[PDB]
Amino acid sequence: NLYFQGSLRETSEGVILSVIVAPNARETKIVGIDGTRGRVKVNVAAPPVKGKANKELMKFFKKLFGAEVVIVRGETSREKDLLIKGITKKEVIEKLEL
Ligand code: NA
Repeated sequence: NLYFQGSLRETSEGVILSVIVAPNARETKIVGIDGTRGRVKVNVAAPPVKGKANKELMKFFKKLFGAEVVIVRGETSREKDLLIKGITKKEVIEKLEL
């Protein structure tokens, strides 16, 4: 029963997916929804240093969506916004709900 609608918006350029990362994880994976923040809780299998969590986060979502993913907010924050270029909200929700 995970509802992603409060963590996404569809813009001129694609979809902005809003996440909150928890680093130091055994496995990169979606774990739930932070309804206070409107963000997907994502465990990231990387330490919080040297950009490594950013690289792993983008690798994971590029594979999931089959689209280019860039960080547009939160490069050095836990609360990161990911622009998935050229995609619709319907397609993103379908892939997140896998
Ligand atoms: Na929500």
